[PDB]
Amino acid sequence: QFKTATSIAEVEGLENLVGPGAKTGTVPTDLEQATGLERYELLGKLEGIEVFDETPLEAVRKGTMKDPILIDSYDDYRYVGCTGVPADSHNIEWLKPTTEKNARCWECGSVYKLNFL
Amino acid sequence: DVGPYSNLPFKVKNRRVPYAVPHFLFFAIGMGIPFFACYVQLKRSGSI
Amino acid sequence: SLTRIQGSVKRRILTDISVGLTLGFGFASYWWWGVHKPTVAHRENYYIELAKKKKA
Amino acid sequence: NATVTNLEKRWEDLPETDQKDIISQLSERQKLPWKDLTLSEKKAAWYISFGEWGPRRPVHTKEDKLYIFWGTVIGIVISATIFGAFRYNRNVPKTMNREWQAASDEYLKSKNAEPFTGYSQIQS
Amino acid sequence: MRIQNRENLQLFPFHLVTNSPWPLTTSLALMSLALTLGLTMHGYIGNHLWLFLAISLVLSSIFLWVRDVVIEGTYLGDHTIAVRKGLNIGFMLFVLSEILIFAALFWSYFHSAMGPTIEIGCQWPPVGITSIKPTELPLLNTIILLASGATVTWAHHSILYKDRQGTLVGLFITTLLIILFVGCQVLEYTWATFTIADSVFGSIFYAGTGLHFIHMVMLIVMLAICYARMYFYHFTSNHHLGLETTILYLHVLDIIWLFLYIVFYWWG
Amino acid sequence: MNYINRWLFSTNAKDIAVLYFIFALFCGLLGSIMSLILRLELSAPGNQILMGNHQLFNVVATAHAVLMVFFLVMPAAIGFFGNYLLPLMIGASDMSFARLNNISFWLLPPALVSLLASALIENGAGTGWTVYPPLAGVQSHSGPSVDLAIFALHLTSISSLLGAINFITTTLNMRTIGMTMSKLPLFVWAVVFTSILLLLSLPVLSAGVTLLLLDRNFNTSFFEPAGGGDPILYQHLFWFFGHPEVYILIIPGFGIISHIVSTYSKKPVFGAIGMVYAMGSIGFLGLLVWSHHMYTVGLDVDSRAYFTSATMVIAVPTGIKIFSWLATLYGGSIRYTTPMLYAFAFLFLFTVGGLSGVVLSNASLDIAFHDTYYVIGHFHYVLSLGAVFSLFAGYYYWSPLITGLYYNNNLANIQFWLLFIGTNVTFFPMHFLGLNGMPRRIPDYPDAFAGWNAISSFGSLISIISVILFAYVIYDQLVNGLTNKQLSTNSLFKNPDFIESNIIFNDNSIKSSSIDFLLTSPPLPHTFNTPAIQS
Amino acid sequence: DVPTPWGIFFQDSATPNMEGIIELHNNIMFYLVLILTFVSYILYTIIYNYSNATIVHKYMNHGQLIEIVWTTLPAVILLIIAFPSFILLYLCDEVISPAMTIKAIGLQWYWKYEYSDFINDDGEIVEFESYVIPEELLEDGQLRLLDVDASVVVPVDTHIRFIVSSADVIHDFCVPALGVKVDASPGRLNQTSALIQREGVYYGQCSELCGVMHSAMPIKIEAVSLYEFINWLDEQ
Amino acid sequence: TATEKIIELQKFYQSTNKPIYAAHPRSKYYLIPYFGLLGVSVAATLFYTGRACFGIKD
Amino acid sequence: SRKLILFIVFLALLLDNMLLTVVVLLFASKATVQLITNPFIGLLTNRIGYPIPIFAGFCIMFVSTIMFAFSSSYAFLLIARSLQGIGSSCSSVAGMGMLASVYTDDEERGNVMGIALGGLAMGVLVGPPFGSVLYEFVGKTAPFLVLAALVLLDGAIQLFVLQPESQKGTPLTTLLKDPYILIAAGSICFANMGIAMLEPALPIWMMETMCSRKWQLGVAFLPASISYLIGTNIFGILAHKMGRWLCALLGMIIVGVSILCIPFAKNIYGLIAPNFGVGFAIGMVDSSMMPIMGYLVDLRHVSVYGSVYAIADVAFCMGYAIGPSAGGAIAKAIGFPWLMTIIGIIDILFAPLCFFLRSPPAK
Amino acid sequence: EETYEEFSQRYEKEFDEAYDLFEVQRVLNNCFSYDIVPSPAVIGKALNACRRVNDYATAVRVFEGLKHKVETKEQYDAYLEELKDVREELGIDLKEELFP
Ligand code: HEA
Ligand SMILES: NCCc1c[nH]cn1
Ligand code: CUA
Ligand SMILES: [Cu+2]
Ligand SMILES: [Zn+2]
Repeated sequence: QFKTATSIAEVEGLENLVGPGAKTGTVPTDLEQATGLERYELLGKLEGIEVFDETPLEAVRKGTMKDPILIDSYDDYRYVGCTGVPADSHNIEWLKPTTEKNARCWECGSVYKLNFL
Repeated sequence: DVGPYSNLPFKVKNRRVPYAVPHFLFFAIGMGIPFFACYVQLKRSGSI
Repeated sequence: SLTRIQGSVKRRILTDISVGLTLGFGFASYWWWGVHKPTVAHRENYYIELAKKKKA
Repeated sequence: NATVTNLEKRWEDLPETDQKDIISQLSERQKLPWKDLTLSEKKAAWYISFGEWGPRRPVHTKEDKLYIFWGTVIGIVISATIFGAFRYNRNVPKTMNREWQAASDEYLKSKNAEPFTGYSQIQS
Repeated sequence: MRIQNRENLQLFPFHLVTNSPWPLTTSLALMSLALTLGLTMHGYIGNHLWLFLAISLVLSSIFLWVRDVVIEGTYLGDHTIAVRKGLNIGFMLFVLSEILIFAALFWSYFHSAMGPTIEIGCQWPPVGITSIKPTELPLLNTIILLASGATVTWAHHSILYKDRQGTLVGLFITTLLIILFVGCQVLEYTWATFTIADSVFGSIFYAGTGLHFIHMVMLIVMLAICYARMYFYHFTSNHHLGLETTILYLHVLDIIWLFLYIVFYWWG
Repeated sequence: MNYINRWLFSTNAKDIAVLYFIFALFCGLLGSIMSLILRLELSAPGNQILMGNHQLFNVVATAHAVLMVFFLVMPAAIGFFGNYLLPLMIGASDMSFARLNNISFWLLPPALVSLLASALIENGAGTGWTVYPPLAGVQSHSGPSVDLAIFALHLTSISSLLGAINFITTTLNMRTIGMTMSKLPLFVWAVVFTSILLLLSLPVLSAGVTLLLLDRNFNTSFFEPAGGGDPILYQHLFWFFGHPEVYILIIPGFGIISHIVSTYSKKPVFGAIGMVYAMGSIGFLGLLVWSHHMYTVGLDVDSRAYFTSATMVIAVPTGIKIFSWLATLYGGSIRYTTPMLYAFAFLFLFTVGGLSGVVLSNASLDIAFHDTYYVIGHFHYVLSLGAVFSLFAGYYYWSPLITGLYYNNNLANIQFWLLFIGTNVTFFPMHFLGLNGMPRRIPDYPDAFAGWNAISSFGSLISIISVILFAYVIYDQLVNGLTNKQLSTNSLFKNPDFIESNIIFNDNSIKSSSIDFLLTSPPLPHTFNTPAIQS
Repeated sequence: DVPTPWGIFFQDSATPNMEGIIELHNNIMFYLVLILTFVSYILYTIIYNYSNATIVHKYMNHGQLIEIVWTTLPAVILLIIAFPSFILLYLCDEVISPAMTIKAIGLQWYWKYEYSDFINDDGEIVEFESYVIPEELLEDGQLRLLDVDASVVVPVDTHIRFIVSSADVIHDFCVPALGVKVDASPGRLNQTSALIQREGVYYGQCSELCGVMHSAMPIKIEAVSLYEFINWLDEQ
Repeated sequence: TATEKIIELQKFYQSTNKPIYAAHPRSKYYLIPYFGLLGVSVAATLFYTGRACFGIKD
Repeated sequence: SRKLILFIVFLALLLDNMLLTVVVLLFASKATVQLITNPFIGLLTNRIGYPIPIFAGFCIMFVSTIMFAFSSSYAFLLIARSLQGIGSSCSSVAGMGMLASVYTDDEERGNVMGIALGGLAMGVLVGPPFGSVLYEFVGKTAPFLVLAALVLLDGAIQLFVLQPESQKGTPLTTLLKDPYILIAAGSICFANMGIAMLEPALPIWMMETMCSRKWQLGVAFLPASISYLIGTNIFGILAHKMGRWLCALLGMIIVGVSILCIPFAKNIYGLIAPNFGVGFAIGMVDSSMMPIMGYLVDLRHVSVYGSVYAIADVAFCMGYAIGPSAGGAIAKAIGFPWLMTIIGIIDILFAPLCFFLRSPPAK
Repeated sequence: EETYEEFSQRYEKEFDEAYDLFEVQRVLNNCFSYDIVPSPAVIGKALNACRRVNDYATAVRVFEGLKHKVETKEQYDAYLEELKDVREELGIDLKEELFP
């Protein structure tokens, strides 16, 4: 409904992802017909940027109160599951860190903090 | 308006008719329906 | 000495599994020697007496 | 002394703004070397953290098992009374009488039946 | 998740469907169909113009579901790489259930084929019932189905190399090769000498080749909706989830027909 | 208009589970009153309530079986506990196909109408739960009664299939960042395993009932032995659905018990992988044995041997689950809250109900127990005391998390004790009546079987009062439920440990092994905005 | 035999097959009672020892030797049970020389009996019909819903082979004491055998559902001596 | 314009302010007959399923 | 009794098939040694007897599974992969021969042969591992050993608890000269060739074409087992009426066409159907060709079932012995579609030879 | 698999690195949940750890756990005769001397 994007640096919403039109007498491609959350992925995989991450959390270092593991969250809370420092020693315990309090993991002892983006 | 009385289809507080009537009627109808069928089929075949 | 205790739960497990089986076999050795066998004996003695009358 | 003495009968009545002042006054009084603490402070410190108040109360008190038992009795005495009404008003067939259940016994005796454990058709 | 403006777009690749009224309407149509069909067979109705309304409404409700399913994928644009995989798994799990209604009917034919009752003189297709010759019209159908199986793979290989005229012709020919099958199998029910009630042979032969008829009208409808949606530029060279489903349905029905021809038409 | 767009035209998965629950209560009250009608006529010899009508008695039995096998246990165990909890436990916002969920709900209320209208428009449908072919014809039941009851088994089948497909499709491609298919909780595994059997069993029943309808109305002669058919075919085509069905009602229960045994006994489940393998084996070995329901039809002497062996083998996997539950309860601390009482009453009564099953799988012993009250006493211990107890435990466990209002503990305990006593008094003497020779499906019985029949009619009046007390418990939950969390420490999800001080406990209260008990008091409509993270 | 008022256990036997059935059931009950006692004792120990305890052993979760001992022990029990069951299944049947034949046809709400022997040259074959005597017409001392007007009469110590069929719906021929229970489908012939060791009156009832009057369809078998059988057969 | 209106109906179904099943100026012809005949079909199966309970046949 | 031989053959085939697929050059080391063992067993059964080699060869699988479980070195694994050929050859040949001996009626033999050969492609499904990495794999195969013992007790108690002749002939050299025996051998061999080459090379081409995922690779080839099961079970009873040569010819044509159609597919959904077709055709060929061999030997020779089924088992085992390495060598040299095309036209051209087996001449 | 002489070194090391009361109680709570009763040396470190974090109730509740862990009463009275100089220097009093 507005100007079209060329890469994921010029995408300020769903108004920049309509695209030009194909021509009469040809089978249209995916750079000429995609509007919603499908063209964002197409524009991300043409560069090397994955828009939807699938990386588990850090299981290399513990957490102290002075130096806590920083989880990045776009809200005030994020559910974090801990299984230990070797990454499969501790059983699964679920924590809800908040921007006013830190999770502490009653069994092993890692502390978690929020980076609000 | 998320809260403790927000995911229920029916209203429980600040109501004209008290909730006791709607609650009682539900169980009354539920435990009275299977007798109407017996009455109908008993009165459709002579016996009382 | 008296300040060195290592295994206590395992002994509890072995004492609770070796008593739930002796007790079970006790309550199952009564169904087969006080409830079943005398009935079979009574049944047989009835048939070794209804036949002697017919023989006579 | 009055603030700490006999905390076993007053903790659950004080508000939450007079409870964080007692805790914040025993955390700057335990930093001192022990053997300088009065006995009342030792009792208060044990009652505040490990004590039978708040989240350490019992699921069933002594006055609740009686309530459950005397509710179950009143729930078994009502079904008995409702079932009694449906028992006086019954259709009693002619066969279920003693002088009829003694005649069937003679027939079952003539034709030898149940030589083992027993035959008896009498239940009044 | 550290791109500059990522809070303005959804943070996970799944569909949050808007509220629709169609699930309730299909249920209300099925209720009317069930009650009216259960009554009309025993009086209480008289006129047979109500059951037709029920059936027409059920099919219209399904079509109106599919409209909102096609406006959410080609115009609004919410079908990421996850939702397409979910739809494929779903269609597989429906086709699998559709294959197990045929196993029951096959087992109801082998439970009477081997061990026929005393009442019928012990013989399959019994005395007084002439079967359908397997060297006649019931073979032109097999040839037509095998040809249609190849005419549709030429359409799926012409939308990937970017040829439009070459994807419309294949679909048209395939559609006209499933109409001749239906025509051939509607003239083999008018030139027959055994009805549904003259044996247990006429009750299972008309109950496994009659479900195939209903399942194969759906192929004509799906291929029409795939030609009409390609004439109007709805399909891209790598995003076409309608052709794939209508091709996984044709092959399964061809394989099923190749079992209703060796167990029903030759073996006797 | 906002009402219509949130409770009639809906897409959110957690607002349909409440509708399942409100439907299950109604459809479980109807059947219970019908059961009381049965047990009031089998009290003393003669014709007491139903004046002389032997019809209207078999109709009550069929309407009591259908209402609670298809309208109470399945909706409660797949709709209220499956739809609501699976997405939250796996970390997904909503299901993959929401409109299919809406249709799966709304196909049922149109299905209750057909069943209720098959009991009033004529004498009725007295064919039993299993509608055997030569009785359900046009000669003994001649009217729109059986037809309108076979259309209530098609809509329910469609709903179950459409739900099963959604469950299998959601658990494969809608998990969180780091949840592979070895870290799922046990409930999701139970739902997946039941959803596979629902796909692999329902079509056979649909085909069988449709063929019966065709035989009734279009003179097709499938099951008429005057044209070349056999009725026994229908039995096969029914019982392939019959045995998987009775497992679909019990697998979702088992998983629930696991969570309870993991919560109030502060210990992890003994051998979770063992439990998942055992559930898989129980599911798979439930499809190869369907002929033990039919031993007296005249089977060969080399087919009984296979079916006696293939039935007893199921005892091996269920013993693993029972012993693992005992191992879970062994070492840990136990606090007797309301769900744990129901959990304890399920590990004993299910054993009593199932150990009788190894006495009935033998082919030699089935000529004395078939069509006798022994089978009835069998399946009440595993249905009435195995499924209903699990449903009650699940309700008492998850109700505060879903509604945000707590319930009185004393009334719940009273209800549990009344239900225990009543169900253990009503179903036990049926073993004795079966051993002495009382057949099934008879209104009036000889004078000999009177006494025990007067004792089994007394427990039902104790269980219905338990149902009424359940109604009042729900009333006290909904009204003034906010001020019922300070009465007892049953409210607390986990009791503080030995060294854990109260002040530290108040700061860190909830310690869980699932996302279920970390969500807000009433869960938000949109719960997961940013994805959850697991190691 | 006749049911007893407050019954708890099986009726008395009059055939070897029912005795084998009783022995097999009492053999299985042994292991079933053992397993139930074990489970109940472990529940009692759990309730009595570890109820609201301070120490929680949250680190015993694997087991390896114990998990092989609740998967091998139950298998041995199943094999031990299955030996006698298979022996009884294959052994007991009409191995040699059946001695009589009685066709028991089950109509809607009564029974029809035919004796396949005793045939004259013209087809004089003895047959009769069994109904239920209503409650209003009962004489003093007869049983309700179990007494008939015509009853089957058989000799003692003679093999009797029953051939069972049906004409309307699916029935069930059941005499508990004799251990006879077969169905009666509309398009097949089923068969069993029975031997009676003692004289008396043996009662039975139908099992499979057939409609309105399913509870009024008794079966009554008398086992007279040979002299009385010869006299009775020369009267009908 | 040409056969590629796809880049014009994609600027319409976004920013519509109405439900997606009644946004185009053609949904009247689909939704009036369907909703009209549904209320007749569902009112004809409730007059013959209450008229049948009373024993009346046609 | 009759049931005991059926159960023994079923169990032997199931165990061999499910031990062939333990997750753990080496693979092609099992078949070839088994080939060398094939004729020798055929001699022993002529003199020693059936059950002695059956047991001595049923125990070797147990010793081999222990060898697999405990040892991990390369030479130890090589020894473990060996001794499966000898045991499997002895078990299969002896079981099939004694099954042919016990059942003499032709239709009954066909039905029993189909039901028994249904075990293959069932072991791959019933339990794919056997003693796998996790201990809980002895918690899934545990309920099945109990059923096996419970079903073997029926065979035991029926035979040696209840109711209670040798011939010589059929030299192998003379039997090899009979054209119809060679026809049957080639009919089995080429159909085995097809699937033997198809199975290993498919994943590589799928990764090259579409970047196939690990789970998709396994899921793609699974339906062939179900197709094999259905085809064998159905045609073991259905083949006799139509004549076995027609079933063999139709199976050859269908397998050739299905193998040819594979390269055209550009998605897994397209690949689903041809695998099912190949499995169904192979079931056709096996269920039609196995029973006819005993019929031929009865018609034109003296009744001994050792050497003839030794020839048959050589025909089966030659497929897995050679063809994986050959398929790999042809792959990357001429192309996967060319390989499937060559196999398809070869199989189709072999089809006309099946006309000879319709009415074999008398002895 | 762990031996006594490794348990009684690893838990000493853990007790010599707790920095708050939450960590001290975490380490105490996961120590009294094994099959091995803690040695007198480990409990000697536990009391010093409770002194660094400045808590009294935890130093008294530790002695109230040995009474429940130990099998008999002679062993409990033998634990209280080797941990006596640690008590009479810090100032810890048992619960049965306070009557709380
Ligand atoms: C819903 C509950 C339920 C469940 C879970 C099951 C599953 C089982 N059922 Fe099923 N069954 C029904 C209810 C249920 N059934 C019903 C209603 C019918 C049909 C009734 C009708 O149609 O009229 C039926 C069908 C049916 C029949 C047919 C009866 C007949 O008509 O002849 C039989 C017995 O033959 C039986 C028994 C069993 C057994 C043994 C199990 C097993 O799953 C139970 C096994 C459990 C145990 C054995 C616990 C073991 C405990 C251990 C400690 C292991 C110890 C090891 C050993 C004892 C060796 N069931
Ligand atoms: N190669 C084992 C897979 C298979 C072959 N045939 C049937 N299934
Ligand atoms: Cu007649 Cu039952
Ligand atoms: Cu069953
Ligand atoms: Zn942790």
